[PDB]
Order: sequence, then structure tokens, then C-alpha cells
Amino acid sequence: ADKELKFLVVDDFSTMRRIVRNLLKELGFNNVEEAEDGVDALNKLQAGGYGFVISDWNMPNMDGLELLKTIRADGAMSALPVLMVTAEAKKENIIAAAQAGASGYVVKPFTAATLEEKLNKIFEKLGM
Amino acid sequence: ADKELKFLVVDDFSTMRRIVRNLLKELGFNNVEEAEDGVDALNKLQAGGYGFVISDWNMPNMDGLELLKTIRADGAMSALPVLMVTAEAKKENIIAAAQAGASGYVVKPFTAATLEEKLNKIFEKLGM
Amino acid sequence: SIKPADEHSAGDIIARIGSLTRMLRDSLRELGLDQAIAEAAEAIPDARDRLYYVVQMTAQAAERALNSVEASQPHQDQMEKSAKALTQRWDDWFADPIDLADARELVTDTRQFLADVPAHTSFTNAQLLKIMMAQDFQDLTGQVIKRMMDVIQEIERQLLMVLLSQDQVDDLLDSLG
Amino acid sequence: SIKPADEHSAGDIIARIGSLTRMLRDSLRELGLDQAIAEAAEAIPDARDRLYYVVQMTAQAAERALNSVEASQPHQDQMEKSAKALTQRWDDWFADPIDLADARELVTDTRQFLADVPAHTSFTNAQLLKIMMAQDFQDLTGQVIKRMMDVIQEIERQLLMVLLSQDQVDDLLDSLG
Ligand code: BEF
Ligand code: BEF
Ligand SMILES: [Mg+2]
Ligand SMILES: [Mg+2]
Repeated sequence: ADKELKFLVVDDFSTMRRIVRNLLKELGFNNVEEAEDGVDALNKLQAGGYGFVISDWNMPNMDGLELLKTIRADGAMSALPVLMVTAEAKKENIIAAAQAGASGYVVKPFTAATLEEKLNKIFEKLGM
Repeated sequence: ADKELKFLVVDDFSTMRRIVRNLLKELGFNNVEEAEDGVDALNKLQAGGYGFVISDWNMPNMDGLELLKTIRADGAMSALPVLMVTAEAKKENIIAAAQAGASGYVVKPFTAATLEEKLNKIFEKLGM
Repeated sequence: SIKPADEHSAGDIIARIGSLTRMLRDSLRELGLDQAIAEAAEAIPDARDRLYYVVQMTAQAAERALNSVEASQPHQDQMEKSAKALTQRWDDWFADPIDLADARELVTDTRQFLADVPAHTSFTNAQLLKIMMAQDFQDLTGQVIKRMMDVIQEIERQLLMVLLSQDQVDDLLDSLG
Repeated sequence: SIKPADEHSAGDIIARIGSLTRMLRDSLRELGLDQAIAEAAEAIPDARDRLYYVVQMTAQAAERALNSVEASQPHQDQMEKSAKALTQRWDDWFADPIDLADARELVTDTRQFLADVPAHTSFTNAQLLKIMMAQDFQDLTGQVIKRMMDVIQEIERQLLMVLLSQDQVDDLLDSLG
């Protein structure tokens, strides 16, 4: 994928946004921005430029599933890739986010190997 | 001090025994042993060889103050140096351990600089 | 023991505690707070797992890195004494009587060092990923304190009413999709 | 709404809750458990500090090291490309037409590298002490879960009765001694 691709890492825990930032830095993606919740995330997606989003599920103000359906329902961001990186593991929630239009799903704790594995599986089906 | 000096690091938390082991390794003392409580500590002091003890206060089976008075009261270990490294900070406990016959007192969290500072202040007054 | 007389017997006091006992048992039993104080008392058996979880993750992600720092120091060490070893060798060749022989052996040995640096430098740089990655425990250990603080809040109002893998996740999405 | 008649009014039901209410208020008030359920409800205001403490230490000792790993990578990086830079320069001098000039400049530049290694290697080895030392939070964050689990145990039996610096430490020891 184009190394200038703009990413939006959304999660309520600092520890976890920084751990994903670095992981992306190792992969060559240095144009990354942070968000602490669904709302703040949409606020930045409003500014424009983003082409890839990695989000968590459990977050205040507007959870991940709400942010997923919001992007999938907005006419100007509907196809924006969205990779889920959360702690939820109930087949019922995996499905739920799956049907909501999730690009990919990564359960925490995850390996650096697993993130790259699902970041590419997403670039593969979207011919990015 | 003689670099072969045998140390006995006593504390109920692994994290904290390993952090003191290393700190002593940087200072050149590689003859160090661990203990998880007052009793197990006395069990090793029974085996013989020890010339320096660093202990915590709050521990199961036999706390630090109990281990301090036990060594100070035993005829064969009475003068054994005992440096306290604990989390207790109430002037009332500092005094208590002080009157019990504590060689030194270090409050957690402590700096590597502080440990060496009080390890030498102990070797100084005992002409070690 | 002479004054007075009609004084409560040991039984009469106990007899009374019993009345207040049944009275209690039944105000709760009827107002349905026999319920409440039982949803909070059976939450304790759980929160003890969540607080013993946070200590699991803690004693792990704390021994993990402590293990990297453990294995990264040897390489920073070795790689540094060698650079210092050679910096010396050279200063001498260049100060002592010319000896073309030693001049060769010195070039050979530093081209070797130059070759080993990567092995050490990489490894050490791979342990820093261990230390990083491995710390994820905060976010995790953090959301459990998130929840376990919400529980300690119910157990609070319940005494206020009464007193005022990643391989399976793909087997799923891929087997149903 | 025709059958029957002598049926409890809205007031009569409320009237009754009140009786069970006072009855409750008073069984507790007399058996002295008005006390108990009040020592446990006022423990909650505390444990929320201890669980917000464990998250302080967590978000710290987790950003601390994450900061070392942050600053140690640049040096493992630089020190490694240079060794690789020179290993190349040399392979070429030794394969290409002899050029005594370059032979000098190559020796000068690697004796330089040999000199910088320590600066990097040390620093990186000093950050590993940051990462180590800094982790002390487990023992600490651990003893608070030690205590906070003992408290959640009382709050349990209280619903079982009802339902069955280092600069100051020296100013001290040295000013009184
Ligand atoms: F907070 Be995420 F759902 F792990
Ligand atoms: F457990 Be020790 F008293 F810090
Ligand atoms: Mg979250
Ligand atoms: Mg302790």
C-alpha cells in the first residue's frame, strides 16, 4: 500500500494507541493520527484525508460499533477501510461488528505479526 | 566492601527482589540470595554465610520488623547489617524499625542512586 | 446483689434479640431487600477474580520486559568493550613502531567487529519490541478496573436503598461469511 | 370493574410499605446493624481511590518504559547502519583498484565509528535501567490490591451478619537519633 496512506487510530487508552502507532511506524506508515472516542474520531474524519481506520470497541461518548455504522452510513466515507482492534471476543460481537461492515477484526492481546497479517489481508481484498 | 559479601534479599514480591538483585549486580555483588518472608529468611540465615540483609516490612508468615528483632536477639547474628527497603513511611514505623536495630531505611519507590547511597553509609559506619 | 428484683433474665434479653431478628428477616423479606443485599454479597466472589487478574497481568508484563532488559544488557556490554578494545589497538599501532603485520591483523579484526554489530544491535532492537508490545497490559488491566469500579458502585447503592484467540475469530468470520 | 368491593386502596398499600419501612429502620437501629451496613457503604468512597491509584501507576510505568524503548531504538538503528556502511566501504576498497588515499580515509572513518559506539551503546544501556527500575509499580500496585481485597472481604461479612520521600526519612532518623 502507498506509504503516505493516512491512518486514524482510535482507542480510549493511551498505552494502546501508542502501541499501534509504533507498530505502524515499523510498517512504514508515518502519517497517523489519534482519537479517543467515536465522536472525536468522526470529528477528524470530517476534516478529511483518511483512507484507513483502526478502532477499538469499548469507548466513552460513542463506542466502536456506533462509529462503524456511522462511517458505513455516511455517503462520503462509506467505503473507508475499518479494521477492528478490540478486546471483545464473544462470537455475538464479532458477528455484530461483522454485519456492521467491518473490514477486519483483531482481538487483544495481539501480536505484531497478527496486525500486519490483517492489515495486508485488507489491502489485498481492496486492491490497495 | 568485599565484593564476595553475601547478601540476602527478602521481599514477598518477585518484581521487587529481582529489581534489587540487579541493582546489586551493577554494584558488583554477585553472591546474593532471595527469601519470600521472615521465616524463610531465618531458615537461610541458619545455613550461614550471610553478612548483609536487605528486607521489606510487609510480608506473610513473619513480617520484617519480626525478622529484624529475631536477628538482633539471636546471639549468632546480632550484629548482622540490616538495611530496610520497604513502602512504610509513617514516622511511627520508621522509628519502630529504628529502635528495633535497623542498619538503614529506604522507602519505596527508590532510586538506584538512593540504594547505593544507603548501602555505603552502612559500610562506612561498620568499617566494612 | 440485694436491690431491686423484677429484672430481665438472661433469657429475656436473648428472647428479645430473637424478636428483632425475625422482625428484620421479615421487613427485608417483604420489602424485597432480602434480594438486594444478596446481589451485592454475591458480587464479592467475582471482584476477587478481577483483582486477582490485574495482579496476574501485572506480575507478567513486569517480568516480561524485566527479561528483555535482562538479555539486552549483555549485548550492549559486549559490543561496547569491543569498540573500546579496537579503539585501543589502533591508538597503539599508530603510536608504536610501524609494524605492517599488526596493521593487517588490526584491519581484519575490526572488519569482524563491523560484521558482528548487526547481530547485537538487531537483537537488542528486537527486545525493545518485546518490552513495548508486552506492555499492552495497561489497556487490558485498565478496562477491568473500568468495570470493577462500576460494580463497586452498585454494591454501594444496594446498601443505600437499605440504609437511606485470533485463530478462532477467523474460523468464525470465515466459516459463516 | 364490578366484582368485588372491599379492596385495598392505593393508600393502603403505600400505608403498608411505610410500616415495613419503619419496622426495618428499627430492627437495624436496635440490633445495631444500622452501624454495620454503614461501615461498608463508606468503604466504597475509599476503594475507588485505590482502584484509581492502580490505574495511575499503570498509565505511568507503562508510558515510562514505552519512552525508553522510544529513545533506545534510534541508537540501535544509527549504530547498525554505520557498521553496515563501513563493512561495505571496506569490501569495496579491498575489491576495487588499490587506492592508498581511500585506504586512509576508510581507516579514519572506522576509528571514528569505534569511538561513537560507546555513546550509543551506553545510553541504550542506561534506558534499560529506566525500563527496569521504573517497573517497581508491581510490588507497589500489588500491595494495594493486597489491601483492597481485604476490604472487599469485610464489606462481604457486613452483608453476611445482616443476611445469614527518602529525604524526610533521614531528617527523622537523624534528627531524633
Ligand atoms: F476496548 Be476494546 F473493546 F478492547
Ligand atoms: F512491603 Be514493604 F513494606 F514495602
Ligand atoms: Mg477500550
Ligand atoms: Mg511487601
